[PDB]
Amino acid sequence: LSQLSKQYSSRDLPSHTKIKYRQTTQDAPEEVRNRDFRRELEERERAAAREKNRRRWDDDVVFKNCAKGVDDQKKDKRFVNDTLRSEFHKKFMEKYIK
Amino acid sequence: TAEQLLREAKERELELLPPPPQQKITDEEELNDYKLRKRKTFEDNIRKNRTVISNWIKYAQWEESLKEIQRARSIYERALDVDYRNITLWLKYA
Amino acid sequence: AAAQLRQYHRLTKQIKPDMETYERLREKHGEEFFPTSNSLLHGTHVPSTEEIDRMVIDLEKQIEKRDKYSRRRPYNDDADIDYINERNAKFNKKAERFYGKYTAEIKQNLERGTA
Amino acid sequence: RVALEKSVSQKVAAAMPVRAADKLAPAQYIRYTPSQQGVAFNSGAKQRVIRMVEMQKDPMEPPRFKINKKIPRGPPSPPAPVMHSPSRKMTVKEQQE
Amino acid sequence: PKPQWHPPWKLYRVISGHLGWVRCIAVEPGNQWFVTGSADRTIKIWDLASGKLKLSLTGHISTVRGVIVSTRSPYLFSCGEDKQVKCWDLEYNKVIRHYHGHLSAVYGLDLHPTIDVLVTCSRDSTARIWDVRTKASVHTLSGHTNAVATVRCQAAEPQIITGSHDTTIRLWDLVAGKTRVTLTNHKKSVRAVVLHPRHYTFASGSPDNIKQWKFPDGSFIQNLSGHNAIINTLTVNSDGVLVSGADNGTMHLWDWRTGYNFQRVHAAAVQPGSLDESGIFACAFDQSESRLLTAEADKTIKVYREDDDTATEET
Repeated sequence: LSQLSKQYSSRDLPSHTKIKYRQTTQDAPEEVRNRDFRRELEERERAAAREKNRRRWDDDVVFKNCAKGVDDQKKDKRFVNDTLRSEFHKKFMEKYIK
Repeated sequence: TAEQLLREAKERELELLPPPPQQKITDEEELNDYKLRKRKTFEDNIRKNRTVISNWIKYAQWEESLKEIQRARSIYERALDVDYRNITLWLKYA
Repeated sequence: AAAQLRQYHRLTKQIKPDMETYERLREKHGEEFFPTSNSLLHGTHVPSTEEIDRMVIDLEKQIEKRDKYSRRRPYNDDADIDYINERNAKFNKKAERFYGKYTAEIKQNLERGTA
Repeated sequence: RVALEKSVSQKVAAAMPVRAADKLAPAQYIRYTPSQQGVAFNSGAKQRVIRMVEMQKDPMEPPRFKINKKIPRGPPSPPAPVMHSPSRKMTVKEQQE
Repeated sequence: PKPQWHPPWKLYRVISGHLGWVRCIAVEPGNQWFVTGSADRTIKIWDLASGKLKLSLTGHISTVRGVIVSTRSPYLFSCGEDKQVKCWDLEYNKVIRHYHGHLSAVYGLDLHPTIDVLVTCSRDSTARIWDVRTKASVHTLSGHTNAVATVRCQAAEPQIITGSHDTTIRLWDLVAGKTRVTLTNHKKSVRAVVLHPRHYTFASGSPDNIKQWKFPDGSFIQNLSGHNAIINTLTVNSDGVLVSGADNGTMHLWDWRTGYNFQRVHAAAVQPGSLDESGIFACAFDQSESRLLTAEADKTIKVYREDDDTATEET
């Protein structure tokens, strides 16, 4: 080439001129080569997976108990692939449309 | 039937202009100038799309027709140089 | 399927394989369309370099303008055979259309309607 | 690191107008045959060496030769063989499918 | 003869919750944290140590198509459908620098093991080599008729390669500011590339067939066949097995030194009701190969472990 160098622009100013080598406190390549991480992860998942634990007014009504004992019917934590309604867009559309 | 027939007559009258083929191959080099304008239109058509097959084939037919050997071998050599795969086109140039 | 044999007769073909099939049937129809030749006299032109596939000289003198015209005849024959695709097969019926694209959309629409 | 140091030094140096350095010190004394001419008689002594130094620096005016033209691509690339096992066609059923 | 007793590979854990299909996956060198690029336009970070997550990264204009973890610096190289490939500094909880020069979306990225450089597979067909830490670039890699699907490089002899949609796997020699060779072995576009721990032969794959080539000099290795589907990814592990992910959802484990694969894995990872044809877009082997991170278009990352059984059948 030996050409096409004329004028500069922004965002091209000198930046991050000094890189950062891996410190011995974060990640050491030799310590990773000698690492026990197989058994360390087996023991970590072994502990985490090891412990997980945690009256005339009423008679005058023409109706009776209707909705009772129904709670878990709506899953508290559920990840649905369908983005149309699921849990999220059900309350999202319920709050944004009324 | 009057709607479809009316669309047939209006569609038949919807053609835009007839050809004006006058002064065909006259005034000596003027025909070569017309061939330069036609080759320029083919160069612009092949210039619009670098992946164009059709336009290259028409440039090859009109080339081999009016360009004799040299410029025709330049059309087949340029299109062949711009085509690696799709060897069927290389069989057309062959 | 069938590998090879010695015979000439009618067949069907004209199927989806297209390129490979039309080239195989075109080369078979071209080879069967052109019988043998004077190569016995070229059998006098034969000498010692014939066999030994890998070639020492692949060019030599070719033949002459004779083989040039005889080479140009099957080119015009393949041009006339390539000029045969379909016929006009037109008429005045049903509704109108616009140029080619509406006729192609009518053929594809007829292909989609019948299933 | 040497190739990336030279290329990164030229490209990173040109992309960063730090004005490089003053000039250079290539006194560049050149002793060589003038294209091995062997012309009539002798145009010099031995190989006819010449003194070769650097060039004067750039003035305050950036423009020297302005091109900014357009010639994108234009070379082709050498085609290779297919180098693939030819498969079987689709016949009537798989192609018509 | 199918030697070396290929062990059976089974599931480990299931993960979900992402807002979009997972395009890319990466893991920390010390197995401390994980990350995945996703279709939701936000860079995903999931710490899998306990089965947990890591962090939610934002600021990508489009879906991230690739990511990398730098060994020297805590900067994760970012690549996405927005054509902006930006290495991110995580030390400040914010990015490192944004690379430039990509004319179209970046289909891939890579980091050189020794020198500091940024490799990219750019849908313009341009594979970007960049001198990086300086904010510099390096060289532009061209010659692929179609877009570059994959990118790979090494500190060994100029092994560089870019998987191209043009059906010819590209080989670049970068050292000279140059290329290496054109690989015509693949009959179709190669969407898969892998580097085996044997380091002798570069691995690649395509929907038509998988192409393994023994390098440096232009030599080849073997043609891996028997899995017919669109090949999403190929990953070679240290045990001698290479899992092949597909867009149809069929992950075929690979016995390699035996000449043929170690398993044909057909399983349904399908999330709730939206399924369609979505398969596993990418996968990653762990450091100890005790689990396999599974990134699928259903936004479900499922690690894979084994039950430690004898088995070892043949065919």
